[PDB]
Amino acid sequence: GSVDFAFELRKAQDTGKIVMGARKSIQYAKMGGAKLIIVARNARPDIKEDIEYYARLSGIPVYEFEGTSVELGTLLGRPHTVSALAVVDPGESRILALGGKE
Repeated sequence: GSVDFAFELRKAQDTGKIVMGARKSIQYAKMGGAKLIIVARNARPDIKEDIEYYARLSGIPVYEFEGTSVELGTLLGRPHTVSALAVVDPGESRILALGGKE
């Protein structure tokens, strides 16, 4: 009960729509309209700079995951080191609060 990233993220997965991967997420940044896009801090700069820029120009709010892709994969349930995840539809989740306020 303290704007828990994990709770909101799994809740978004349950009562929303979350894209998990890296290249797939870039496509949403390029020409999509995802409410929030999250990228792991320990993700490859090629991936991060590409997504962060593409999303930013599209006006898609990016959030930096406080961890590595391995931890991210473990949290969501992707046993392939998920580099980036797109919170396209958060739903009940207010995870966008972390990546949608400045």
